[PDB]
Amino acid sequence: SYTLPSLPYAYDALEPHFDKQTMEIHHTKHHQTYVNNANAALESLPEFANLPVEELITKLDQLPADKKTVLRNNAGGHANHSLFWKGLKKGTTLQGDLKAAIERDFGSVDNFKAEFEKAAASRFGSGWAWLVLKGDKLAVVSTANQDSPLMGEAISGASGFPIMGLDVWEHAYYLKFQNRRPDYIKEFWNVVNWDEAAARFAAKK
Amino acid sequence: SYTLPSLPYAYDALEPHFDKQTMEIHHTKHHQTYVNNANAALESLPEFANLPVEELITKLDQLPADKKTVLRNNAGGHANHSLFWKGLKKGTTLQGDLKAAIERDFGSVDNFKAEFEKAAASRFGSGWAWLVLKGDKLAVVSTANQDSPLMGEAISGASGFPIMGLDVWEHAYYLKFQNRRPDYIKEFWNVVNWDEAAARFAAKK
Ligand SMILES: [Mn+2]
Ligand SMILES: [Mn+2]
Ligand SMILES: [O-]
Ligand SMILES: [O-]
Repeated sequence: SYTLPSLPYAYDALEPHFDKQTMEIHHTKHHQTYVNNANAALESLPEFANLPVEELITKLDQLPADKKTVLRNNAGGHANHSLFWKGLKKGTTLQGDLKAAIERDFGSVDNFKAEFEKAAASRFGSGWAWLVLKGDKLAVVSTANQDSPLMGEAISGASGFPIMGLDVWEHAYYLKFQNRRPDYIKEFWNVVNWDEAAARFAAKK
Repeated sequence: SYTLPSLPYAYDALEPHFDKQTMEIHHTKHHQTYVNNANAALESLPEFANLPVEELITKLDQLPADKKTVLRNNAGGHANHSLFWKGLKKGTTLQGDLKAAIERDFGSVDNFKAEFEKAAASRFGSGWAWLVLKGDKLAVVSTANQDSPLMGEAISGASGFPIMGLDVWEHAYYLKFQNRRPDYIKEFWNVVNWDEAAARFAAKK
């Protein structure tokens, strides 16, 4: 069974960018539900229940047909949110190899930001925007609902190893921003953990 | 061009079931945006622009490829929300031919409510739950994002003439209910306009 990971900071630690109320509800209610639902479907599947969630989502085709959608949605939700909490932190700065790779692949940091913002704003309905690594090149992509690029192109419509991501479901920003998703996206640049992003970039897997 | 319709009641008219704050934002911001985006896309297409939105959404395949998705999302959003405001009202009661048809097709009203609630709760991500008339039988179906059953099965995954619907995008309930979608769904029974639903049932088109 999966368990809900504890946050690596307090609930008010991303203030004044991301609000304290949302952080608590997003973690304790939304993420908790995905963990609960994934665990429930997994009770009947002992062969898969032992796996790490990031590994389980790359093997959705191996699952039984009646379990596939529920695990794609819930284990996808667990994997995405787990990555999300680790990818947030105040006071980091984009530097080094990651910064150089971004400038190499996007022209400049500003071009990268514009491309990321455009992907994040254009995802209609629920979803996520991602900065992924693929073919030794960085790229910006987006997925629907709780799909991840780790699931592969056939399922998610995208692929590659996620370096960093932004949750664009309405629950992530509604309490503070309401319909103003672009304000939320602009505010995200203040809280992206560049240290963690650099760490994932260095690791590659 | 499309005009944002004015509400048939005040913003606090659905209190204490649906909150005033949400009614105002949902109408003036969300619906306004769908109207704006649809109008921007229809500017070059006078052939399609003279049509009513409900008619336009049944002819998505006849549009140019670069215009199809934007119109599916935005004219779909305009059509769904327009139907939504008219389908809400306090103090109505389910009766007559519609009540008889519901009992005929579902067994009882209670069975219908359970099936509707189940469809509305199970729609993962953004979407709508609907009570449609498929020829002569009533049925409960759901669609993703701003898709409508008027678009047909090939596009939406559902079909039939919409009698009544419930918006299950997070913006429709987050300010009051947060993650508690089932509370919002239960609260919906107090504000469903049965008179309007009966009128649509009588008309059939
Ligand atoms: Mn989320
Ligand atoms: Mn809506
Ligand atoms: O999410
Ligand atoms: O909506």
